[PDB]
Amino acid sequence: SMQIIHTIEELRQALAPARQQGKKIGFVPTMGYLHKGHLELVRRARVENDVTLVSIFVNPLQFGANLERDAGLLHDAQVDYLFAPTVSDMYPRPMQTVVDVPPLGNQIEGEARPGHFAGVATVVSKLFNIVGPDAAYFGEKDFQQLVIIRRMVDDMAIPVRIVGVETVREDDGLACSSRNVYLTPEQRRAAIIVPQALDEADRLYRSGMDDPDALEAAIRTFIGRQPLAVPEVIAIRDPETLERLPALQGRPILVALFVRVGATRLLDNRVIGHAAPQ
Amino acid sequence: SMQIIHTIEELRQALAPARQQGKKIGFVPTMGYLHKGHLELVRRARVENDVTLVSIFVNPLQFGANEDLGRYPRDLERDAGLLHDAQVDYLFAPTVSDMYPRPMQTVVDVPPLGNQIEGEARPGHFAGVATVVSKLFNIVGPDAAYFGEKDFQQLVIIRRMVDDMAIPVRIVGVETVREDDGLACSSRNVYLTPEQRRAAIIVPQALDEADRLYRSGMDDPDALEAAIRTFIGRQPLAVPEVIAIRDPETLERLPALQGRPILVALFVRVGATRLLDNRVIGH
Amino acid sequence: SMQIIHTIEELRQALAPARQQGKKIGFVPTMGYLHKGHLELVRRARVENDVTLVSIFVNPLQFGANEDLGRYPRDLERDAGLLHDAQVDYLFAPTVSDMYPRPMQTVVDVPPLGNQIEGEARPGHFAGVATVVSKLFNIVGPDAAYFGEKDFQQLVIIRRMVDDMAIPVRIVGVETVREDDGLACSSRNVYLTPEQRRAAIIVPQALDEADRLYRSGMDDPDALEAAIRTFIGRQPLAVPEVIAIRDPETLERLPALQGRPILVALFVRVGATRLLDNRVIGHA
Amino acid sequence: SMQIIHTIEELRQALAPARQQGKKIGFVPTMGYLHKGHLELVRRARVENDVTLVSIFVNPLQFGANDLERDAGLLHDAQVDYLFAPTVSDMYPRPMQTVVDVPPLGNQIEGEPGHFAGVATVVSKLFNIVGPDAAYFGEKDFQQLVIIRRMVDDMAIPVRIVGVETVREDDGLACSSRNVYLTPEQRRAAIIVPQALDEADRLYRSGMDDPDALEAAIRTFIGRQPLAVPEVIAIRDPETLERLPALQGRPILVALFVRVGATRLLDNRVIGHAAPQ
Ligand SMILES: Nc1ncnc2c1ncn2[C@@H]1O[C@H](COP(=O)(O)OP(=O)(O)OP(=O)(O)O)[C@@H](O)[C@H]1O
Ligand SMILES: Nc1ncnc2c1ncn2[C@@H]1O[C@H](COP(=O)(O)OP(=O)(O)OP(=O)(O)O)[C@@H](O)[C@H]1O
Ligand SMILES: Nc1ncnc2c1ncn2[C@@H]1O[C@H](COP(=O)(O)OP(=O)(O)OP(=O)(O)O)[C@@H](O)[C@H]1O
Repeated sequence: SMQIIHTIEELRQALAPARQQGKKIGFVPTMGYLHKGHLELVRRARVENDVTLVSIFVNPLQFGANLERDAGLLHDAQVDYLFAPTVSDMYPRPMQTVVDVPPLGNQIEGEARPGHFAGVATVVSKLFNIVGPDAAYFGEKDFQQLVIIRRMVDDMAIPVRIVGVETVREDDGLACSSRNVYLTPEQRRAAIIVPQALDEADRLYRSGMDDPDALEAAIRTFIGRQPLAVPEVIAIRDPETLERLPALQGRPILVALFVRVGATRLLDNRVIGHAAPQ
Repeated sequence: SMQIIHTIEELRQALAPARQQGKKIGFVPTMGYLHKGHLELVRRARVENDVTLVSIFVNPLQFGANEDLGRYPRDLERDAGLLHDAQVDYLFAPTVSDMYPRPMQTVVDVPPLGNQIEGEARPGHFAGVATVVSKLFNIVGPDAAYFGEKDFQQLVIIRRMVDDMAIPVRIVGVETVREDDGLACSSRNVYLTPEQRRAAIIVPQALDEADRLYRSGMDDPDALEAAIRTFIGRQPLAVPEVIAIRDPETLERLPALQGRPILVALFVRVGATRLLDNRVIGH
Repeated sequence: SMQIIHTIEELRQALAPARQQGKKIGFVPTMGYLHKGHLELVRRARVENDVTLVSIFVNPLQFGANEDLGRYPRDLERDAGLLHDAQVDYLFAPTVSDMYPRPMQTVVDVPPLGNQIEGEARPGHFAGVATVVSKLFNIVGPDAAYFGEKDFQQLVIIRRMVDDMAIPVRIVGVETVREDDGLACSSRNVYLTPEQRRAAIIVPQALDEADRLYRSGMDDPDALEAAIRTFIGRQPLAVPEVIAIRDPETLERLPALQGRPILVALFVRVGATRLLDNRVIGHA
Repeated sequence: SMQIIHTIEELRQALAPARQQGKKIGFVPTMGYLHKGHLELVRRARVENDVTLVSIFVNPLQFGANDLERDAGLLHDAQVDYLFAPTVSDMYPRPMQTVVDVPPLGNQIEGEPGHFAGVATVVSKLFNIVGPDAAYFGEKDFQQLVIIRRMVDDMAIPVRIVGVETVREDDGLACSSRNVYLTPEQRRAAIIVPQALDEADRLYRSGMDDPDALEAAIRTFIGRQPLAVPEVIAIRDPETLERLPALQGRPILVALFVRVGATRLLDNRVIGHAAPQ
């Protein structure tokens, strides 16, 4: 049976026998509201580790200053431990410590801002300290986050392997997300334009397109065919630095889409192309 | 039980004790989706060494910008089941992130051997191969590594690389393992429809043709080539991008054939699949 | 024989048997040029742990653009010799390339503690410290780590960082070790010329005086600061960069002194040497 | 006393029991003409390792296609365990067809194409031959070091690469086998080299923010000395060796190539250091 723990000290004691046995611990951090993508993270973790731990915590540090279902899904997925702390279990007094990766975090949505991704980097560093995992699994769906965590892990010599899992998609191609539920039936069928826009970006790249503005314009007009879909951001960037590119061909590129359908923000991304020998 | 390992650090730690105790490590690098031919490399490795390690990594460096990297077949679960049964000690199965945490700026290449034959059709290809293989050898530190003769240019290039760079590994070439009806086993064969799979028998027969032609006393590189390019023309589906007659050692073109081994190398596309096959003929 | 190691991967491989045997690992992080204070941290570590690891690394991140990184004292042969005598099991002595093989893009900071006091005179200094200390704890994975109370603010920050980030290390503060005339032991003391070294006794003397004034009942923080300033100014070779009278836990300014403990923190420049010393005076 | 070995198979036999015992092997590759500099490289290797091995080899792959006594002497005094002194035929029995290069790094400063392929290839071969735990190089040759570090990372070569601070003469001038060629007048003029780096240091400390301004200030400073002609003043990112958009708030490489009469003198300094983000 999956054990549910709430406190840091209870988690540490719960894992002490796995540590004594030299068991590999796989960790999937989440904010709950679990869907099939989360379950594929769990499935990867279980393939590669002896023990699998999922956290559910809605972290206030990644928002501004202002469950039985989930457990059931994790129970059926054969998870060994669910860590579900309250805010007070995680933060009994306010955090004064901040971890950030400013040069990556200030890209894309991170524009020119405070630590847009400080909350994420901080809470993930803390969760790694609590869990002591061997490997941690994240969706490629949240690409910027993943690049940031990798960098943080390398810089800080955190002894955890970071595994990026390919985006899991509903059967019409729409990226799995808990926000998909909000879409009206009409909006849901319009939403298919997002994954189709990525296929179009791939087609254009394979045909030789080399100017990032031309790719952005193509994608914008493509999505625009569906008037219920308004592209808020179409980011074409280096997948390593997340910076703008002077050209596209001969190198891999990240195409990140931020698209509003009705009131709902839909996100998707794909890395297109790959590196040649020097 | 076979241990599946995903990182360079973990793999070296796993192998460190055996290496200290002088145990022989045999290594079979692959791009996965394993077939009878891979399993023969693994058997050779198993009988010849104390410790057997197989790598499964679809190496992006050896795929061109418009080739089949996106659709290259992958099934690690299946691959792993086959390797457990084969009594493999270690499966190294890294993600791209584990093999190439940063974009590679270093390249290993053997331009004389690599720019011709398949490398005319696929520029950069063998630099990708030579690079990943040098890195794999550095990671694993094997005593012996096992490559199939079906990828004959590859094998010659790796032998030369290993020699030139004084890499302390014994390189072992293993005879092309063939399906029931003579076709060279290859993961990419799964792109072929039944019709194409029937049409692909051209390629092994074409090598049997140049076999007896050489045995008949033929002696002109180009007369051997044209006899091949028309013997394969008999099957319409085949769109040869390379028919090559070469010195099996230097891969350079010849003046005459008789009384010297020649290599016949066929890069023949049928449908969406670029089928490769080779034979060394004579002595 | 003490093992001397230079790379992260090498250190983790050297400590793996220890973890396999359930040994407790004591950790003392330093910037080298070791003094008696360092050696007391080591002695304290060895009492409580099976294996003791010292790091020596002059961390560029905790030096500002125009500080003394280039001249900070270094003598690894002398340090190694002292640690061998001290029965240390591991010395981790990386170069900058071994600690930072590529430029860091990550930072750890505790801004509400780190921007006060010494942090007012050295902007960013404590982000440098938090960052390297977090990395070293990841690299070493110790059961306990030992820090001098002489760097009082640093200790407060490291304890807070450890609690905040749930880092599973016990943090031990070690009482300040002093030279015979009361000067806090510090590797930078080697900068002091004879005349500066003689003048430097004004720092511990000023803390004595702070204590004296507090015992007499002085209750006004501004008055205490002003008295300490005048007392130090009697030594023309000493220039106070910070005289801070603070809450010892929050490091914030106080309204009154009596009936609670106060931190008196002095950062005082004598020539090219900025001396630091601290004392917690009174009680709750 | 120091063994001298010439062939690959001999070198491997020599090291095999040391390697079996987990002894740490420190390796110092050279082309001979040894000075105080090389001896520091060797001192470091000996402090950090149980067995020290120095190679002397004038690699043709570095050069265009068209005294072992004094050296081995100093190495015997320095207590080196092994000298590896192959002939061109011992290293390259047949001609090399394999090439290792790090083109993005190799195509900067001195490389503008293939310029550092010779060095990468020989260092890779040497590492394969010796199988060392650590290898020591002078920071004098910065570009080389940065390239070798990248190659080792990219190729997963299990060797620690250690950069050693440039050994310097009485007056600051960088130790070099090229120094012997200066006339005494030229040698007194040559101090302008490290003085130009000090001045580089000074201008950066004073807040100079533009790399062309710095280059022109350094050009002019070296002009003060007519026996000294500056061929190249490279102000670059020490990681990528590329030109910089600005100087302040980031470390900078200042690499000088200066002509003093006939002889080429090189020196460099990384100025500044990384602050927290
Ligand atoms: N029909 C076959 N018979 C024998 N060996 C084969 C056959 N097909 C492939 N092989 C060998 O199995 C090994 C793995 O081949 P695969 O196509 O999986 O990629 P790979 O080239 O081996 O990996 P890399 O190119 O990165 O070394 C190769 O050495 C290949 O020559
Ligand atoms: N006089 C002293 N008595 C007791 N401990 C001291 C004394 N002087 C320094 N220390 C302690 O020795 C340890 C090492 O100090 P050092 O000056 O070498 O830099 P550090 O602060 O230790 O290293 P880092 O800042 O990277 O943590 C510190 O914890 C410091 O507080
Ligand atoms: N003044 C110096 N201080 C420290 N090291 C130096 C100095 N001058 C040269 N060196 C170093 O000595 C080492 C070998 O020098 P040498 O020029 O003899 O061979 P090399 O060209 O480095 O060998 P290879 O390029 O084949 O590796 C190099 O790492 C070089 O940077």
